[PDB]
Amino acid sequence: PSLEDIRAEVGQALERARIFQKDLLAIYQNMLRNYNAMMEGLTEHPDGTPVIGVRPADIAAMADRIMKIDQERITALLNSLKVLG
Amino acid sequence: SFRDRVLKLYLLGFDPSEIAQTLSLDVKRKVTEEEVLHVLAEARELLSALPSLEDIRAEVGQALERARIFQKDLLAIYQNMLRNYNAMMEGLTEHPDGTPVIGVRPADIAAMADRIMKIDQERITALLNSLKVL
Amino acid sequence: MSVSFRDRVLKLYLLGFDPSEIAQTLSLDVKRKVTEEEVLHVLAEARELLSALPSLEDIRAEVGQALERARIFQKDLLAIYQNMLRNYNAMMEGLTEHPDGTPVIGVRPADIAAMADRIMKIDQERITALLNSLKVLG
Amino acid sequence: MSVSFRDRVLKLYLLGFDPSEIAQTLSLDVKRKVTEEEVLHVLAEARELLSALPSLEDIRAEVGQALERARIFQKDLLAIYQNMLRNYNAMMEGLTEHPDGTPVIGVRPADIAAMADRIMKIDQERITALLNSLKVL
Amino acid sequence: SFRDRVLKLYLLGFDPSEIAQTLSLDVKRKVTEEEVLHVLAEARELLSALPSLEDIRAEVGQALERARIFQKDLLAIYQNMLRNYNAMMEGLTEHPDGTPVIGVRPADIAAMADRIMKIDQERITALLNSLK
Amino acid sequence: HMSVSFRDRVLKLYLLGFDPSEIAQTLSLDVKRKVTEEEVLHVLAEARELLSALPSLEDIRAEVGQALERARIFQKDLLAIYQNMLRNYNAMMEGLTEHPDGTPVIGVRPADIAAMADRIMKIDQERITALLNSLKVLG
Amino acid sequence: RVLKLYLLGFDPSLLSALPSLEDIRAEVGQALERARIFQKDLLAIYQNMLRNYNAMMEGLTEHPDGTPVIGVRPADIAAMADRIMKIDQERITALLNSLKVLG
Amino acid sequence: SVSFRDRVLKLYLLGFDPSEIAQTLSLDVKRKVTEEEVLHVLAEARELLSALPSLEDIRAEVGQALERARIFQKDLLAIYQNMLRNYNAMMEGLTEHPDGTPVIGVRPADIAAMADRIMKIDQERITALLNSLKVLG
Amino acid sequence: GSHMSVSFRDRVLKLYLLGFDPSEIAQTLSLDVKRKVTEEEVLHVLAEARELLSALPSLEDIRAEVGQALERARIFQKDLLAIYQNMLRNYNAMMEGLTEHPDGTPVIGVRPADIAAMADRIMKIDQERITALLNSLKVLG
Repeated sequence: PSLEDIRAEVGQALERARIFQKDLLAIYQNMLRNYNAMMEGLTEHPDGTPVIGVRPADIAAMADRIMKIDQERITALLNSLKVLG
Repeated sequence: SFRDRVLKLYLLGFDPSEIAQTLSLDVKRKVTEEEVLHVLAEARELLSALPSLEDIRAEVGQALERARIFQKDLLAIYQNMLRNYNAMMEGLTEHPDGTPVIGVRPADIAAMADRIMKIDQERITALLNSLKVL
Repeated sequence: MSVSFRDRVLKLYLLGFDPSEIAQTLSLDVKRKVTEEEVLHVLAEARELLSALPSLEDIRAEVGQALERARIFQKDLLAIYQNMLRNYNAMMEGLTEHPDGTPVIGVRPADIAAMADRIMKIDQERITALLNSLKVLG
Repeated sequence: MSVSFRDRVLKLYLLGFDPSEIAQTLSLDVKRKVTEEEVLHVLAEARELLSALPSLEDIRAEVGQALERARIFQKDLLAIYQNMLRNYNAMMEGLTEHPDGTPVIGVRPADIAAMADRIMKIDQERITALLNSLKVL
Repeated sequence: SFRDRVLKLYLLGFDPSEIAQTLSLDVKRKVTEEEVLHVLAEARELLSALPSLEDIRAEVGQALERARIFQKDLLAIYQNMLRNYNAMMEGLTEHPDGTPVIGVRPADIAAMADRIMKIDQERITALLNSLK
Repeated sequence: HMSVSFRDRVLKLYLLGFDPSEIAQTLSLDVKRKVTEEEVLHVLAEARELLSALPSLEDIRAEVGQALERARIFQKDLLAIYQNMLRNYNAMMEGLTEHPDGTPVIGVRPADIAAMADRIMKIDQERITALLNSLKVLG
Repeated sequence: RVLKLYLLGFDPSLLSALPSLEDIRAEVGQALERARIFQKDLLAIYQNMLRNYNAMMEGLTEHPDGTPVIGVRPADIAAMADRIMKIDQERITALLNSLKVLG
Repeated sequence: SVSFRDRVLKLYLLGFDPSEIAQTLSLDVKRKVTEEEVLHVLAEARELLSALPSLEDIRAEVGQALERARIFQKDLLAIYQNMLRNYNAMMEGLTEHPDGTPVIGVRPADIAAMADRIMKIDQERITALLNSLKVLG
Repeated sequence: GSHMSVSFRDRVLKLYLLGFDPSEIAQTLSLDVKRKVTEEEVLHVLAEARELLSALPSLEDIRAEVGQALERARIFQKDLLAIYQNMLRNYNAMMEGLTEHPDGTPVIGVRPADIAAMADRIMKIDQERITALLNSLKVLG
């Protein structure tokens, strides 16, 4: 394996992590949707589906998982730059 | 768009043969395994490039803005946790607007406060690090 | 178009909406039909602005706002800590109800210590953040 | 445009209300109509003030206050610790009720040790903070 | 004493206006915000002084005597736990003195031993620093 | 490979915590003769000496390669499972107890999905990268 | 009676002075001895844990002496072993450190 | 003689005191084993245990540890495959495999945890092999 | 071979280290030695014991400690290995439907994660051995 093989693996990993991040971002909006519905007393959404219970801590934990993906991306990009100097 | 879709399926576990047949049925034309391998190899070259520090800063900036959006959500949730706590204290099972008072523990409020404060901390750390690379 | 328009393209990109979804959602707020290509170009302009080196003066402003936000929470937690002690002492003297008619809620010594710790950490974090602002000069 | 007014603008901004919500929430309180632009200006001036370089002397004052606050908590925890022992000792010799009629509440040994450790950690953290304010010179 | 009570209420979470109102009613005169802020400012000035290392040895010292007292409590509890474990091992639900057998896990006993040992370790370390 | 399999079987059972006498009595079946406690102790002493040998660089390269092969496999297994978790999450979100193929909808929490995503990202970014960097360094 | 009550958090209504190296050496010695005493207690408990695990393996709810078989998990036994081995390790570290700094 | 001494050492290291050891071995083979015989055996054991390892001894330990971990890895790999098998059956409705054995449900997190444990054995193996060159011989 | 003077010393020290007051130690041991032992004697005994325990180890003592610790760990490791095998046996029995082993004993459920955890405890004992052996060759030779 060359240095270009390992940089490609990292680049591909970071691109895959962006896919996961996007899935989690969609889940986070579902979590808010359910929370805000539970707040204003609905037991059922407009679409007929049930208002699922969501704890504030779960929402903050999801936000953190999403923010950590950015951080890990930033750290990986910095570390590949560090091999020069 | 075709180059992006090939990459995406490769990254979700599809091998180049499977990508060739799957994408042959999305568009009209028959694409080959070798054409998929060529498209992936070109994306590998792009993805293997050394990043620029300017691009890294743009990622920090975007990440920090994303964190601010979440932080604003959590700040609203925090107010609603206090509303429910201050109601739960007064013995109410029900708010003035009729919605139920949800149970909230002291630890949960402290934990949410900590989550919001950590977002400020991470923002300051990331900003200082962008300067520290000088 | 506007300052608010570019802000909303960024927000929706950062919430995970793909370009075409951002386009349609913004077409409703203005006269024209916003396209994918107009969205990608506003996003790329936003990335350009976000690549700027920070100002340490601006960083100190973020520290100040963060520490002030922490003082607000700290004041909330301090009141909650007193409520926790009120519950604990009512529990100690055998009461199911407070003098104001409200229910006594069960509180463990570990919960009270944890809350005290959370409050003390906020001071610690303030001191650390203030010191880090001076440390970066040297 | 008072200090009580300006502090309230900053507080609501830090609690997650946007400038227009802040404008309206201040408008309906006083016989007055406050704008967004005015709220934005107050916040901008608060950022300028908050961008000041800190003072190590002020930081020592924060360390002093933090240690005093920690003493207050340590005193509360010491009292709780004595209650825990009282209940453990009563629970040890069979009782469900103290001399004065108050109930014997269940205390585990691990809880007593954990509380002792919390109290001792406040002593230790006192010293570490005192050493750091000198060591930063 | 008035400066201490102002500081104390501030540190318990009262804002300067709440301190002013509540203390006005206690001392029977208009105590104003300006006065409370001024009294807090003075209390900060005293607290902003550099610590002496002769004082830091007094704090390093009194920590260790308090820790000794806790250690002695924990040691007595540790004996109670073993007494309970050895009874519960050999079938009993009641001790020689009529007091009940209370359940104890092996892990609980080990954790308590570890707490007691940690106090000795912390004492040694802090005695070495009390010379340093 | 009759003496080598006997040697390996003795070591394996020693490494799984069997008494030398239990090893002797067990392996007497495999080799159709009365193996003694003294023999297995001698076999273990000889195995100890062999295991004190240093690995060659080629030994290590092969070990790294076998480990890289395992990591790729695990990464693909978890990707399929992750997608099945999303399928279940989405079905659940729209009120279905049953999938289009007649199989039941199993409950899945947002945290479970995030955790699985992290498992996969750690394989990509830590496990595989470290093994690749070891291959490079070894030549 | 006087100082003990102050340090336990009651209000009224030298200990700042340095110890000798001799005293610190004595403190180290006593700590290590106390640890040996605890170690011996845990070793006996470890044996009773295995006896219970072994009876639990053979379906017994009662040992030969009539006493009840108490449920023990493999993780609990491993953890207890770990506690006992840690006391040894902490002894070795403290002994080395005493030669470094208290000779 | 050799089995006898090993058993004295074992019981000592298990927290049995010399008097108790002497008594328990006096019954194991019927003769009055003294405390002073036990203490002589244990003093001789301490001497042997005091001996430093050679570098060769350490390499052998590294080698045996690698092999032990490999044996565990293969057990874990077999358990992983089985957990997969049961995930994919529980997925498509089933409560019984083709061979009659029951389907036992498995959580995704548990499958991922097992993968991670197997890969952890791998990084420990590679680290130990590399440290065999960089640290030993 | 009598050793009752040292037994008295050890027991005074032991009870002190378990948190008994000198006066209680005196009252308690008066039974053992059939003699009226005073607080003051117990205090002198503790003071003498403090002096003795303040003696430094030799390097030879530390070598011996290391060696005993590693042997003790070998013993626990062997217990854990036997427990590991039972766990596997039970897991495999459960996998193929059995409620009872060939020896008549009941199949008791086990989680894969707990088998993994036990293997790791056993593997850690090896690495801790290697670490301690290396350290002894470094600093005690």
